[PDB]
Amino acid sequence: QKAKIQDSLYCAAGAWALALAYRRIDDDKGRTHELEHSAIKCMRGILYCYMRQADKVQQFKQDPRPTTCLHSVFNVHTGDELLSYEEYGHLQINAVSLYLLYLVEMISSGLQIIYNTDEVSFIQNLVFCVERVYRVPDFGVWERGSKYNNGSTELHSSSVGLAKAALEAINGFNLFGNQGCSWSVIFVDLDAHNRNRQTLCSLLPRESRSHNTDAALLPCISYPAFALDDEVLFSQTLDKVVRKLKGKYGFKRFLRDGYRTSLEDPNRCYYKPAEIKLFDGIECEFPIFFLYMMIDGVFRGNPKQVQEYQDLLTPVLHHTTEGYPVVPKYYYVPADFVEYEKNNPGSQKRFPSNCGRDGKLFLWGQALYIIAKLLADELISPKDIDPVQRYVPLKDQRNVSMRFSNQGPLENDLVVHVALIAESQRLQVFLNTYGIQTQTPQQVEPIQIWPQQELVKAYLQLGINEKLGLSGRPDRPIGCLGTSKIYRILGKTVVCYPIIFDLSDFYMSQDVFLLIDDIKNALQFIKQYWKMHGRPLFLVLIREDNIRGSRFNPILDMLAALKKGIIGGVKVHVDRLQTLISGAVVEQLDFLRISQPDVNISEWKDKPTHEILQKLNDCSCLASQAILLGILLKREGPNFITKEGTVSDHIERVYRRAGSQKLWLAVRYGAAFTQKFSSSIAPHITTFLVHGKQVTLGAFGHEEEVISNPLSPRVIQNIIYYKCNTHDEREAVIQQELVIHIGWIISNNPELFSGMLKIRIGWIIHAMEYELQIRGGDKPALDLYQLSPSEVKQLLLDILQPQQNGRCWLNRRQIDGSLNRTPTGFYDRVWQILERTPNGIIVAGKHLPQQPTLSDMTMYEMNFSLLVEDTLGNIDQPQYRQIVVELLMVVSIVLERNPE
Amino acid sequence: SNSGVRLDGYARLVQQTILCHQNPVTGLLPASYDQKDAWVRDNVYSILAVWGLGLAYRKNADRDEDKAKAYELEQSVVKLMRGLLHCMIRQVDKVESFKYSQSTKDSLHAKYNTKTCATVVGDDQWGHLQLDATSVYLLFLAQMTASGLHIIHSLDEVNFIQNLVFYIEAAYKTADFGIWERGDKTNQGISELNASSVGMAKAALEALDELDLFGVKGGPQSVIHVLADEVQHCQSILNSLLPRASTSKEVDASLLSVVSFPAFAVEDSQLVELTKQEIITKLQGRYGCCRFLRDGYKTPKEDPNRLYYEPAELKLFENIECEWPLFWTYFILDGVFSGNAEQVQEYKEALEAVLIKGKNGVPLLPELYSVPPDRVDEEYQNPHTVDRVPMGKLPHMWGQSLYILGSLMAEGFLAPGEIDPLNRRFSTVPKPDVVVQVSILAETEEIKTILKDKGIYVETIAEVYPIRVQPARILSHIYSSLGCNNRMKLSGRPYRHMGVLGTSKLYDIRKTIFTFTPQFIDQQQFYLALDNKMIVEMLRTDLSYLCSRWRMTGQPTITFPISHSMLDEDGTSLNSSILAALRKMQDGYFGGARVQTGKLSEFLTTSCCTHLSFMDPGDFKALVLQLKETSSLQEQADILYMLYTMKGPDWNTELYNERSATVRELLTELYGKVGEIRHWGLIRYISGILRKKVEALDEACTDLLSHQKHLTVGLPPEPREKTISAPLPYEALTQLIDEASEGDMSISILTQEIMVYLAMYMRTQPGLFAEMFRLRIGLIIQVMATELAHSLRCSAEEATEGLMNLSPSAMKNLLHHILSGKQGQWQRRRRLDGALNRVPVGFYQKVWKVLQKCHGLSVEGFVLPSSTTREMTPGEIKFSVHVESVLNRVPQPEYRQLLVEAILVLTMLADIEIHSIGSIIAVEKIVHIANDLFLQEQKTLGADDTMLAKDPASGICTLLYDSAPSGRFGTMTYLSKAAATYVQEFLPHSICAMQ
Repeated sequence: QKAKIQDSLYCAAGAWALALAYRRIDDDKGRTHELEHSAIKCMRGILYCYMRQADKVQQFKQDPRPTTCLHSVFNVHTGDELLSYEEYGHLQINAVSLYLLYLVEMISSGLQIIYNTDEVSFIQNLVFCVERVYRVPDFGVWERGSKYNNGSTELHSSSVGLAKAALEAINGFNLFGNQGCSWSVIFVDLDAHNRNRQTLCSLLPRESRSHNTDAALLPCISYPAFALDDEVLFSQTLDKVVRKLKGKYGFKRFLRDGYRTSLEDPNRCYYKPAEIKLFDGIECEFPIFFLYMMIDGVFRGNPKQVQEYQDLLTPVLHHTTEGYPVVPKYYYVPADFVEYEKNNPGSQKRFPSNCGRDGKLFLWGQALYIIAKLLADELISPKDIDPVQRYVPLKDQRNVSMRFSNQGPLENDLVVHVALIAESQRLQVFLNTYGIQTQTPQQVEPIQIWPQQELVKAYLQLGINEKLGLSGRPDRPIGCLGTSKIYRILGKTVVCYPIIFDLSDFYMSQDVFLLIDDIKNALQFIKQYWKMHGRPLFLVLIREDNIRGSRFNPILDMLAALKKGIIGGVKVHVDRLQTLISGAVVEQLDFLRISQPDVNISEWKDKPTHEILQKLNDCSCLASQAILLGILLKREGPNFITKEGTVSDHIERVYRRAGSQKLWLAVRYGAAFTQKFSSSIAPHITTFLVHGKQVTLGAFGHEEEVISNPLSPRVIQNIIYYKCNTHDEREAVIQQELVIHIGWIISNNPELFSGMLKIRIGWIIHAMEYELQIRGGDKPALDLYQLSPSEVKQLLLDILQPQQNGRCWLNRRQIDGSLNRTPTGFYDRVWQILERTPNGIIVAGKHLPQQPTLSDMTMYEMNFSLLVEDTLGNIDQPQYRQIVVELLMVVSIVLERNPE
Repeated sequence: SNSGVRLDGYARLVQQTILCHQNPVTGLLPASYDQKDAWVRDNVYSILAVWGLGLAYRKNADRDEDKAKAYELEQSVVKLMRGLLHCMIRQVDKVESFKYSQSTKDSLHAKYNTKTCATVVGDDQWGHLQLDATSVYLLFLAQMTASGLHIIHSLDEVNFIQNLVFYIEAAYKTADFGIWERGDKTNQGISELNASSVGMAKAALEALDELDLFGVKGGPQSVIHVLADEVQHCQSILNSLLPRASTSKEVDASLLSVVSFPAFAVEDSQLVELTKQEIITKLQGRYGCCRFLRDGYKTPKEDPNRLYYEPAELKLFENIECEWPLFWTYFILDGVFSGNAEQVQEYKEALEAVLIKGKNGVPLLPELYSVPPDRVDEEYQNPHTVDRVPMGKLPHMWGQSLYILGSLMAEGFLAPGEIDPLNRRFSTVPKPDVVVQVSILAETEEIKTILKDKGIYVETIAEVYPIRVQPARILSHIYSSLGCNNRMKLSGRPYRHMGVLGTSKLYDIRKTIFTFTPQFIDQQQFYLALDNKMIVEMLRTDLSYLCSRWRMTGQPTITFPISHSMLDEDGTSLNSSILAALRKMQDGYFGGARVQTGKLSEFLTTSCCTHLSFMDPGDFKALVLQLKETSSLQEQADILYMLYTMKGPDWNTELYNERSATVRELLTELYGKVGEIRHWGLIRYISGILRKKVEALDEACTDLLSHQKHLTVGLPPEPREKTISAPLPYEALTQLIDEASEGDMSISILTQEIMVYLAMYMRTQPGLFAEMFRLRIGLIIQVMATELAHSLRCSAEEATEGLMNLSPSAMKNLLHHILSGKQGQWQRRRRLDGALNRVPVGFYQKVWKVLQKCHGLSVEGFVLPSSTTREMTPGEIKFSVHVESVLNRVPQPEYRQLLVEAILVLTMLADIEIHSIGSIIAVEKIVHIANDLFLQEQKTLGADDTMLAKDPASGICTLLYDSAPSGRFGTMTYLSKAAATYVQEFLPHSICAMQ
């Protein structure tokens, strides 16, 4: 009474392919009709089963978790759940993506599956829920996930690739088929697709951190997906998989896979530690991958591979009583050759499984076999089986949509349009007196300029259904690429500017160097990741408060460089906005119509409330005012009433006044008071995690929290705010500025952070504090709370430098140890030492026994490196740690150079 | 344009009315109100407006938006149809169980659920018998398939539909609760037959004759195969019971649907006009019409929180039936369909006045208008005068959808030829006649020589090698394999007999031509085919019946081979009847049809051919010695019966040392020598031993029941007497007959024979059964035995032996003579009339009329209270059976006739006087007084004592029985004088007679 989703979908696809082949006869006698009807019935049944569970989709749209996950296994007789989620996980997103891809393929073929408009809303919500698959770990294709099989979820590259392929396929497509006006289209976000592409590219060489390679990487770089458009890396991955997973009787799942082997017993769902070491050498063989390889061969037009795999598959194939072909699931070895096979791999013979003689079959395998045979027999063409043109050859990758640019694959010379809009008439005439041409917003009356929040609200209004209960698209900020387009709302053209220009409560937005750098970075981002037809539109606004007297020259410099035409190797164009708007494609949203201080903490802590109020009233210094407001908030509360309204309103007013006056310490104190956080920490932590590094949040010399998996913003915010309440006052904003700067630097200069694994903000803070103190010398060390954002960035870039001679080597060792830098090849050297160390290595009182690490981990597994780092992290003096690392390297080199 | 605006308005109306509660995924709307249920009939009926709107949009679309709208509408109705089909296909077990035998427990549920399509109630909390819903669903499915909307996807659904066809094919003899889910007229529901169910089922059966579910792109196996005999039986049943919906309801307004837009199944348009006029005259009100007389739904009485209506419906539910505008909204569609316009405007104007305007100002149809609880007495004196108020739920999707469809059709956007693509509106066109083809074959060379002697040219069974002939039981066994599936646990069509309509057509089995002989020439079932005149008359009847309807295409074909039993005693010539029948077949006039003879070669080029595709490949030893040595059929039959009862139901007698001869074996081979002597003295006896059962008994029983008659099996007295008042299954009927027959054995065969004769004679001459209400077989057989004993002047045993020996044709002749009605002369007539209790045609009405003016009529202590006059009606059967039970207390038929005559004369005399007796009238006293007066008059005349004798056990002179009714000396005058004397005895010294 159990059913999967993959096998039924594959059988339906095979039936559809057979019907497509049979369509070519005008006297088919209704053979094609039965197959189309069976495929349509299967699709309708799966859609009904998916839509039966509605609360789970809404729950997953807000707080994804295994508890709120959509069920993937249910009873076949009534389409109802049968087994509890505590024994199967039910977390799998590959099935949904593959179902969406097959559904859109069938609709493009000419079949009809969607009945009414509620299905469109359900598909939209499914797309919305699947858009965020690049963060939540999955259980994997094999449902086991980790090789250890302990009950942990990890990221899988195949799921990301399938999701990206479905996202490309579903974009801009009519779901009703031949006819459709405005109620059969699906809207997509470019930011999610970009993030999925980045994650896939970063995690493409290795399928997972715990799996060096797997056979599941095949249906994602092959006919079902066709997502690897890199040629050289695809060939390298194919060669690696073929070399490392080839077998006499088929392709194994992966190395050290004890899946239904002879030694396996049906009494322990989770494998015990060190059992994987014993489970090697008896891995099963799955001949189904031969069909996939043959399909790839015929698709790529390589007959020799097809012939070789057909000859290989001929003997292993079985026959029924009538001689019908049979594809057994797996191959197993008898118990009398457990040890002999280990000495000689593949010299012995295996035995067929139960589903290879009679009474048991493999529907998925038979469907793949018949599809492969039909493709080989030339009864159809690759175009017929791929009506969407998923796979294109090298000579046609010239003017496709969402994949390659019009300039060619190995070319990047995109020209981006830039529009100049003034803010005030006085500023406009002041700019014109210097030759600068800007236009006031009052002279573009036909055109309207709206902020980013309006588009977010309009998107939120979309996707609402009353019959089931739908919340629509979640309220999320829109990226630069989304805002680069032009929209039409209620017959009125809508244009928006990037979120960098809007007023921000933070302080680094008042530094013009930061603005120069971030607009340059945005321009580079637009240049690199723009593939839509038509030139992108960029809007820039200049405010009168920006110049502020002496700070008016470099703005002239940047604007003159912009007028010149080239900005750091990036070509730009400037003209009147109305001219650019005319003759350009405008996006349409048609859904709406249808729907020093003189006050110390200790001294003034015990003062009465009235005295503090009087002191606040009659004082003009900003620091004393801020500290008095903080004391009042801590003692009385945020609801207290003062001379200038409520406590919160007074805090906001003084914070804004400090920001206007730009005195950095008071702005940071007020920002800490307001408990405001940036809306970009999650992308930084997720790219740090996907890179392979680790981040720990805390204060130097105090408790620290380690993060190993992506977490919701609420939990991270609560943890960091509790820590901030525990130890210090302004470390929140300093940590935020450090993390944003580090993320930006690693995004633009990834090679700079090479050699460091655990990134700790507090130790880096201590590092630049020490460096600044050393630079000060006789002069007292400057406080870091009063440093400008440009100075902070310069200091961070200076300490991050690879360092040279001249300065004391003790300081260099201190900086290197604080950064937790490790030499290249240190992990492998440690592993080879441990292999040739019969007893073990003991440091700082920690023990590393050789037997468990040799019987559990492998050469390149990351958890061995994590254990080594944990063992080495007990060293208190960073210089001592660096010296120990150098000694270990010397020992490794000396021992390797002489084996005697 | 105006058409676009009207279409947009209608689309908005239907979207705001019906489509707002579609319940996606499941596709089934709630059955109105806060009931949280889905009735099949309402779900089927609420889709016609949407289908019509989509059809109208499709033809005038010519645009992307209209294409999308029509696509959405068609896809939504397809989704609803699939959702409805899922619930039925989820219950294959109930269908399989119901396919064998008929019971209430093994029937599909009538109210399915919402999401998850589960069950809500058990099998003992609702009436789960509604054939009309399934019939109308199948009819609309066929109509939609003909329209071009795909509803069927998988081939297993074809098998399920084929099984459902057999599930609903037996509606002409199956009793159901009814459309109103209330059983018969009163509560405590008892299954009964109604014309609505069979009328709905006949059109559904006719629609799926050859319609493929795969459209134009189907294959060999895509068409549902149906028979033709069931359609004719349903048509005959409907014609017999057209004026009245059932045996308990005088008239029902639900008959409109049968004789209007849905499921046109009717003929003889005069009947249509008569029933329409009757409905208009009887049920029309002020703001609508009532379903039927004496219904208490939504009344200020009846204690609505209580069910199972107590038998106290005297006047508490009279003239207060509330209303039902559904019959009003049916009339506009009925008029606008064929040719009527002024009736359409009149009905529309009448209906617009009863409408209620709700939210957004849109038409809304209320369910019913209830009488005020205070003004009830006035309505009893002035019916249809008091205003009413709305009551109950009024989101009526059925009536609203019907009204919307009617308005859309009347607007002219849609034509009547689009709603029905099958052209079902031309059922009133007469068919002129049909020519029948008959083929004659010889069994061997001797038969061919004999026929060629007299000038008849035929061909033997050989020489036609490409053509083969076998009996029809092989055809039935072959047909018992259609629509069989092993995975879904389907056993295919159950075994059943084949009529003449199925064997007439040619058949194709694996590129070969097959022909099947008619069933009535079968000798291994019964002995009815052993008589030549019997064969002739059944052949004539079958010829007339085949020539009558023949609603198929092509000329029919009948094969009538001559067997060895058709020759004379010498075996050298055919019988006179046979040669006369063949000569009458020649010259093109036999019976009541045109007959053309020839050879099968010429008939091949012009004849209906049927292609079958499912058949394609994918000390007892001393007694035994005495039996062997003894002779004579009597002794052999006696010893065989004794051994069968004692030890040999299946034991081997070991009579032959080489072959194991079973008792059944020897009994069967006894038939061979029994048939040659034509000794009708033990063939019935051995048939009783073999327990042979006559085929088609159940249809004969249901035909006899449909004529408002009560059947009876067994000899008197009760409780042994039974009463079959409802149709019963074949096995149940057989066991009931066996229990009534007891151990006499031959009584069962005689009763079956008499039932067959009565069923055969009822159709031809349905006028000889008048003046009779209850048929008792045992009394009939006793009458025949007594008549034969009188005719032969022999003992009772000799009369019974002679009756047993009588030929079946002689038995038919005697039965016809008895039924026709054609000292010792008047006494015999009185005895016969009393035995057959042939009461006059208006006895019950006169009894009720006299009862209205007295306290009752007591007979020998038993009294019949006059309070019964208000509890019942003269047309009701219960009153009639009550009077019959009161009358038959006396055992003497002469006393019964005297009682009847005295009651009739009392009823006549009561008219002259205008007064109320107010006392109990004893009729035995009247008879005794009249007899005493006659005795005194005869003594005064001077007659001797011998003439004025006395009866042994009744006290009435036999000469009084001998006396003629009328004349100056008849019994009528004496009875009138005695009645007048008795009336004067209990009168206030004044008569005041005047007329």
